[PDB]
Amino acid sequence: DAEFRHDSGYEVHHQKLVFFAGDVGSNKGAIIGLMVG
Amino acid sequence: DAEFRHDSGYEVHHQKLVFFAGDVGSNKGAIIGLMVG
Amino acid sequence: DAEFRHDSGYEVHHQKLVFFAGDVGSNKGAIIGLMVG
Amino acid sequence: DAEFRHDSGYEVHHQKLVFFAGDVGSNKGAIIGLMVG
Amino acid sequence: DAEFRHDSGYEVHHQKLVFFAGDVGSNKGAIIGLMVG
Amino acid sequence: DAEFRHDSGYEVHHQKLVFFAGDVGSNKGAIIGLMVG
Repeated sequence: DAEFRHDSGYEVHHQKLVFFAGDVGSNKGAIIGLMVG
Repeated sequence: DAEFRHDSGYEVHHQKLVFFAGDVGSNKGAIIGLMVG
Repeated sequence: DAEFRHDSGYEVHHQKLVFFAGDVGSNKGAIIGLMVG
Repeated sequence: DAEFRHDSGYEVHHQKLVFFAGDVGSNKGAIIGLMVG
Repeated sequence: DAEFRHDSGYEVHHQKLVFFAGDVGSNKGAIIGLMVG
Repeated sequence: DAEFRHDSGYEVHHQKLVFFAGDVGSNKGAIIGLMVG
């Protein structure tokens, strides 16, 4: 009687003034904050 | 009697002044904040 | 008597002044904040 | 005289017998191949 | 006279018998190949 | 006269019998190949 189990568990985030936040994987692009000429 | 289980679990986010937020996977593009000429 | 279960769980988001927010997968485009000439 | 340019470029994919393929932002779910009881 | 440029460039993929392939941002889930009871 | 440039460059991939392939940001889950009871 093979039992299995998993739990990705409890998280919590409190953020403020955050230009970017999260997970990406691949970026061939340009996550620019501000350009000027 | 093979039992299984999973739980992606409890989360919470409190954000403010956040130009971008979340998950992407792939970006071949251009996540620009501001361009000027 | 094989039991299974899943729960994608409880979330909550409170946001303000957020140019973009959410999940994308693929971007071949251009998520521009502001262009000027 | 401000020139810009971008090119997400040229790609090619040849696949076979591929249970899943592509880009995902977030998965709180269960991309299972096969369950049995 | 401010010039800019970008090029995410030229790619090629040839695959076969690939249970999963691509880019992921976040997985709170379960990308299982095969479960049995 | 401020010039800039970028080039994410030229790539090539030739694969076969590859259970998983690509880029991941976060995994709180379970990228299992095969479970048995």
